[PDB]
Amino acid sequence: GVVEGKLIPELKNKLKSVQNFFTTLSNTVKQANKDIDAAKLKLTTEIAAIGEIKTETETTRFYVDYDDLMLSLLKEAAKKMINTCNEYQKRH
Amino acid sequence: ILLFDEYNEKKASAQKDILIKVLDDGITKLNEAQKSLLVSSQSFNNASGKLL
Amino acid sequence: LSRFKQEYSQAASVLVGDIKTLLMDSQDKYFEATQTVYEWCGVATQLLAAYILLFDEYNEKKASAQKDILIKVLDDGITKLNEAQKSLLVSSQSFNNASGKLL
Ligand code: EMC
Ligand code: EMC
Repeated sequence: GVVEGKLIPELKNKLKSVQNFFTTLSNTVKQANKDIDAAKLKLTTEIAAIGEIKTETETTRFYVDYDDLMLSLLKEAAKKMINTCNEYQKRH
Repeated sequence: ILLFDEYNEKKASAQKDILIKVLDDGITKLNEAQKSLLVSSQSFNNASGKLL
Repeated sequence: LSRFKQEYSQAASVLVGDIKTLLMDSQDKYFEATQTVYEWCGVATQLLAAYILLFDEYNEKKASAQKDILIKVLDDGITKLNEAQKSLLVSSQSFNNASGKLL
């Protein structure tokens, strides 16, 4: 009476509160794993986006090394830099 | 781009020096930004394991 | 025999976890390496291209610069390229210890 009355059912109750919490927690984990991964994405995809400018800049610099302040390259390079930048502001 | 539509003989030497500084500068600044970011990415790695 | 199931769960868990960390670690280091390269490999092409162009017929004035330039950009990538490799090589070496613990 007492066993099959309150005891066993009580146990079956915690087994559920546990299995219940086990689940919510497992999902609380899946979330973090998704959140972390999303951050890591944003980061590298930014890294590389900054990369785009870097290279352009780095190039333009070398062009300045020709001395011809009038060289089409250095002039164009300088114009591109202003575009590459502008596009960086819109998407990102 | 403006001051040298037609070559400006006087500002020529400055313009060059300037082009260098500003470019050189951003080049460094830009680089460090990347490393900073890359390091931030690396940060989650340990935790990500502990999670699993 | 519950302990059995337990103790090993423990071990494998923590190891398998470290392995992931290690894997993830590599990934980032790969990205860096490659990206670093893609950056230089990119300015470089523009410069080599320019050199090939500006010196169809010898350009006596820009000659000295072109030379200095070719050197810097090459010298530079050469270094950058090297470090990329070492970075990668080291990442490869990382898994070794874990790989043993696994076995
Ligand atoms: C802040 C305009 Hg590229
Ligand atoms: C311009 C050779 Hg990666």
